[PDB]
Amino acid sequence: PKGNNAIPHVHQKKHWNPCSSQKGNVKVFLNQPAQKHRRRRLRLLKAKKVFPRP
Amino acid sequence: GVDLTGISKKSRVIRHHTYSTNPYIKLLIKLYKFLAKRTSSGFNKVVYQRLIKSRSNRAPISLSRIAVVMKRKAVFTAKSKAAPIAVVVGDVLDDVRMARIPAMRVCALRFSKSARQSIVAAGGECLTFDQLAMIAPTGKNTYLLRGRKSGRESVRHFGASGVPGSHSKPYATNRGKETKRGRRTGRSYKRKAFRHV
Amino acid sequence: AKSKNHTNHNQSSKNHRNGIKGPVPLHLHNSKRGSWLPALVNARRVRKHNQKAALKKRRERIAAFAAKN
Amino acid sequence: VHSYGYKSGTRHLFAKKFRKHGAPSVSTILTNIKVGDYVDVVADSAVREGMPHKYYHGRTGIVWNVTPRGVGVIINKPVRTRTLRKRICVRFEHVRKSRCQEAFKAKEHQFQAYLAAKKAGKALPPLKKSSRMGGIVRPKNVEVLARRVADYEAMVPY
Amino acid sequence: VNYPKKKVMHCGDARCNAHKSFKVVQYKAGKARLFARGKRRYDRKQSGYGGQTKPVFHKKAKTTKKIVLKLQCSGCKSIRQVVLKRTKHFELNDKK
RNA sequence: GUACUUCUCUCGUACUGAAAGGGAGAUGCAAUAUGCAUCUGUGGUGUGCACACGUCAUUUGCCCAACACC
RNA sequence: UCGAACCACCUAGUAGCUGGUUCACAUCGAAGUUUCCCUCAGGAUAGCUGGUGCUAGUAGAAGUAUUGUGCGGUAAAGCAAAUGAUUAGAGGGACCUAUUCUCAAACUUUAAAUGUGCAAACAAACCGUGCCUUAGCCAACUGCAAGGCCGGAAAGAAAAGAAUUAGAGGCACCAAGUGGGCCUUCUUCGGUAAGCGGAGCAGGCGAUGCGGAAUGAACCGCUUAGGGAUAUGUGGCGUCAAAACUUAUGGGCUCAUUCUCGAUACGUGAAAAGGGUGUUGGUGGAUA
RNA sequence: GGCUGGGGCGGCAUAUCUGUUACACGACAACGCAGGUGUCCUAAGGCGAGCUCAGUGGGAACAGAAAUCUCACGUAGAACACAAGCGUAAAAGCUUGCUUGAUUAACGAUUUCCAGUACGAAUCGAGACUGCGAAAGCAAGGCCAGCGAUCCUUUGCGAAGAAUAGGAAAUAUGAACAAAUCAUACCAGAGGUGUCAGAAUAAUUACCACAGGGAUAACUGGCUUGUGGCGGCCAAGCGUUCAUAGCGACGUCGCUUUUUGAUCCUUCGAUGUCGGCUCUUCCUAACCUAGCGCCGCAGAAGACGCUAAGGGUUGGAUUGUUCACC
RNA sequence: GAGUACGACCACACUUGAGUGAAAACACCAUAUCCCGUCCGAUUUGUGAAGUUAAGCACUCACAGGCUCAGUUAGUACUGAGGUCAGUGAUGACUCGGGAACCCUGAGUGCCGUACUCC
Repeated sequence: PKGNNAIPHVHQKKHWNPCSSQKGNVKVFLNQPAQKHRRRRLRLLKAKKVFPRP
Repeated sequence: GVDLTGISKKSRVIRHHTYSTNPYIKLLIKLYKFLAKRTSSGFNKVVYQRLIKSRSNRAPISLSRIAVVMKRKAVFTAKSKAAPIAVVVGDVLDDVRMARIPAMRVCALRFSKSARQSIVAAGGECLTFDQLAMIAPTGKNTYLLRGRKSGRESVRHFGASGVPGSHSKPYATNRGKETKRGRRTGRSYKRKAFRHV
Repeated sequence: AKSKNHTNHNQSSKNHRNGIKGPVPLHLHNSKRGSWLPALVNARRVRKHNQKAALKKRRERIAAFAAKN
Repeated sequence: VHSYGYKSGTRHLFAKKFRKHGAPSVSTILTNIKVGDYVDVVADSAVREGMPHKYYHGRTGIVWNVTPRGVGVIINKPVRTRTLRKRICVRFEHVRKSRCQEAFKAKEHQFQAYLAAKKAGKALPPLKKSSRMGGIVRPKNVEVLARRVADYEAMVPY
Repeated sequence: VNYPKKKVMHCGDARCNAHKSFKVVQYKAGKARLFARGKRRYDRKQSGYGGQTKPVFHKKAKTTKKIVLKLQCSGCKSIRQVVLKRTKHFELNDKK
């Protein structure tokens, strides 16, 4: 490879991109906050049912 | 056509303007672009030269670099006449390695919070460039400083590692990776540690 | 196809296009590591004693100044 | 040069002149070399070990290291865009103190000896003038240039 | 090449620390041992299916071998290994 | 989305050896197989902005950055 | 559909290979070479180039002189000098002696032109019964080596032809394209030669037109922001076709009947040996 | 595998050393020229001392061109392991004596090739113990070509003894501890890649395929003209005689592009690639036809030459033939 | 004016054939117990000093060979720069400049230090 740049070790060889051919092991967190508002809503409801137990 | 080999090779790059989007820097150059023009003083047009240099070329000096340096000048000055001002166009930082700094009246573009307290707590001032135009409009009896630019890790990587007599830090994320040929003397060879030039 | 060509043609025109930079001055790099050693040792054994004497002069010029005023 | 060896190009550069053959004379053993001194590197062929390379023969530089049988010299070798400053190690049989610096260091002495001579005069020798300036010429003999009939039969010998 | 059976060289130890007459013996030695780390690896790679997994060397250009001498210090006990040029016939032979 | 939060985590402040391991200031006195004292300080030398006191661009002072020799 | 069917999929298979790769203007501007590679249609690497720069705008300047001082074995010359070829007669069949004709990329005594190394006053050099320091040298010792210190002077480099400069020196980071070249004066090797093959020092085309040689990549002149004037270069002034409306009040020479006398260098892009009481000159000898 | 005046076969120009090409620094190409290398040497290494070599000439029983002795001359005309160059004469050669500097050499620097990387080889050093020499000094191989990465295998060095503690000084690891094995590590060497900066490698395709190439062959055309063809000049000789009626050797100067080469400029997303038949036209180096000169031209027939391309130039056997033969 | 010892440059010093050499040196020389070395006291090594300038050495000489320097060869050969120069070519002259070599002629035939010594 050309120049003084560092020796790239990126491990992307396995099929990951879901190319029209394949599926590919991609995990995306776009649902992070919606599950943040959900874990809270479910701590409150259990707090509302468990009452008055800590 | 007139013959001028080049003519593209005596010409050099200067860049009067600034590459900074900071609105305050654009005021400070407004001041010195004015008063490096009309002032007839060496100091006052160096800080205008220096005020447009992008962050890389303005390297912070620590405190205790200002102190040590200015304690070297303060010895041979007449005991009657003392008014040196540390004038720095970069950032001034706080040195944990030194305590008990005298009172130096430093001037700078920006002070480390711990660096500014560590001045005034020891009795000095900190005065930024809109003041210093009032105190030293000729730059008179200032003391101008720069930074320390040669210890950066970017300057350390420059140059090839495997060239003889070049001590340079190669790019690797895993340091234990590249030790093993052309570094060790045992197998293929060791790059010569020193080379006459 | 005969690929084995060799020419010097354009070279000294390129070598002078940034010019041939003249040598580095004598004073710039001395770095005597060559070198004939028993003379090199006896050079540092002095070059230490020139530091003491010169760093002493740094002190005698601190007193003599504050002495003057 | 077919083989690109160490001393590949030289049956002449390294040959001794006609009837100058011999081993190195005493006068070149009794010369002494101080560091910093300018020197010619001219390889003597009657001493095998210690020769400089084919390129350095005929160059001049500043001696720097001095070892019991050796010297070392700093010579300018122009390479692609730049002049590297090369350090070579030679047996001093191949080394002669250069006269290059000489006429200059003589111009410096003949200035100072000139200057101490004006200090309290004694006057000074007169300043020589140009030969290119004017004059009347008083010819003692004058001849004619012509192309002679006889000049042509001299140019067709035989 | 005729070479002496006994050579006075130097001995390096503080116990040697002078020229001592040695005993000359040629180095043709190594016997490859199982359980050497590289052999334990070549058996785990070689085992199973697949062909020869490691390159085997055929084209042989050289007719000689460098000659290593094991020289055993007589009064001091260490051995040294001295290397000599390439020769097709090497023989240890007294004075000729 | 913005606003808020920590012990931690991580890149740094220190590096070196295969490893077990070890691990950095200055000055003075001084030579003690961990010497002793002091702590407002560039380890030294050559070159080197600005500043300061001079002079007819430049002497000396300190020299920032930086280059080179130690 | 057969020297391995058909269908869907792995599959947008891989390609150092061919084709394509959409706005403008401005500032700059190349390379076909080096080294390594199962390398030769490709790459990495230095170079060329752009961008960002840093550094105290004459510093460590130079594709050039002059002076001083070094280096050299090509052109020439020599064989009456060595080595190697080599013709003839003479002198004392071979020999011996002195000559003689003729030669050399792998011969040489001698030896250019063009070149090449260094030096030519500010971190330097020069000077001193200066001083300090040494585990350097020596039979010395205040000699020589070295690092300094302190004084001295400094046409800041005279005179002698006795330099010049569109001479800001120096350092660095990042990166593209190129790594098929071709032509020419001169030198030059293989070939009978080549619009052939291969190099050296340079200049060009490549990438660039414009004026000129009718035409031509490279020749000649010239080097291009958009326009006007005056003047010119190479080349031209009978018409084509701007300029002698066919200039002079200039001297000679030339007649050529079917590829048709001759008339743009480079361009054998056409001619030789040999001939001629065609004509026009000259040199030598001779009779009058 | 590769380079390659297409590829193949051959070669080695693939790693390499001396002379030359090479153009008086250095650098410089070809499948340019003339040769080498993969080894060999305990002496052919190291050193001190003595000597002088190749050859020539005079003389000496056998004994001669040539044996051994002796004298004189002897600038190297000899020798130095080998290719070549260079260098050397009280030596660098020869003889002889004693020897192991052909070991170790703290990671010193530098040259050569060059990217100023490595390898190879080499130069200058500093330390140890030495060798020869009265000594100064000389020697870390035989000057300069004679050679080798990562990984893997393999051998050598890290003797014993001591330390109240890891230090100035004891080699480390097996990671919960400790022993003895075993394995590994750090240092220096060896086993080797000759395609020599280092893959593990046989064929055939006319049943063939693909990506491209006019970067590269098989046609034409272009340059060239050795070869083929055609002609001139000179005049030794032939022609009983007489160089030139007609020829014309030894030489020498050209032309043509109807031969074959040489080259590889155009065309490989395609210029239909032998011969005959048919048909037209052009060239002239003229076979017949027109006119003429000359002859070793008496006539007849013909030789040689000049102007001249308007006209003409056949029927068949065999052969695919062009060519060739009847 | 010389000699010897050490020498520097290394023929203006060498080579050949002659001639002459004061003193002191140098040497030839006489010898072989001792040290030492060989076939041979030739070389060499140790002892010494009867004899000779015969030889070496020093010097002079030769229409001598060589060698040194300068002439000449010759502004010829060659060569850097130039041409829309001549020539079919081969090559050549020209313009701004550098500029040789042998034969050939003449002239020269060592010089310079330290130390000790001879008239």
